Amino acid sequence: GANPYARGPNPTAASLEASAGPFTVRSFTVSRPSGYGAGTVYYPTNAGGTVGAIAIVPGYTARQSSIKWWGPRLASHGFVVITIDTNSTLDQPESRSSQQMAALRQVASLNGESSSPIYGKVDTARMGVMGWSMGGGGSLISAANNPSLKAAAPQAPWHSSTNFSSVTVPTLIFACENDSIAPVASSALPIYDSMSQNAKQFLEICGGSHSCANSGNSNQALIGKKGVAWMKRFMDNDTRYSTFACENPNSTAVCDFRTANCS
Repeated sequence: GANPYARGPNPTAASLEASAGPFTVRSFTVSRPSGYGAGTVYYPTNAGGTVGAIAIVPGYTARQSSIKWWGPRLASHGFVVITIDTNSTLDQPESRSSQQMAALRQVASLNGESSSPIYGKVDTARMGVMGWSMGGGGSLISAANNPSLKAAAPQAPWHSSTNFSSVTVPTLIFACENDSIAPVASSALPIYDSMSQNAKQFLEICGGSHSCANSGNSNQALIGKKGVAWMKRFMDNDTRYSTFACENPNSTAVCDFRTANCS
């Protein structure tokens, strides 16, 4: 019958393009980070049920600031979101993936800690991974190693290998057309093309620098719609979001769009 994981009102373009979803958001600093440098947890105060958890990792040299805007944007649509700082700003993708999974583990721990603001708010069986550049490569390694993850949505990803043919997790890749750090043609697009077994999507922002999906970007309506739609469709099995998740947004800001096995 009814999808037990469906949360919130039926979506519209307007509701997904808005700065905030329907739920009220609060946040806290993780008091004793377990396996990573630091974290901020964003959560809805008024979802009508337990929600999935998403862990988000920055790029090389970067901090939570670069990725922070996802915390409220996703949590306001019914997710617990942890943004991390890595143990070192100079950690590489494999380390970033371990730390991302350690952050998801700690959100699972906090869900069982009666003093935590997220006590009983998380469905620890439903998790997703996001991140920028080496933190995006780390997200893809997390998905490859942990195929029970329900969705991945890295941005301007990079890894030392572009072969993610093992990934069976639904994966949306955000890319930035004018990326000079991890050029689309040598990084994000090969990574996308490698993935044969999954629902997948490629969305490249016109004229975007390497930071085109970071906090402060000028395309939050489109990028936030797609990220929330992908996570709703695949972490919540919420087919109300199937068309938003799978469609070509046919948008001025989109300079490359691909998708496969999307429903």
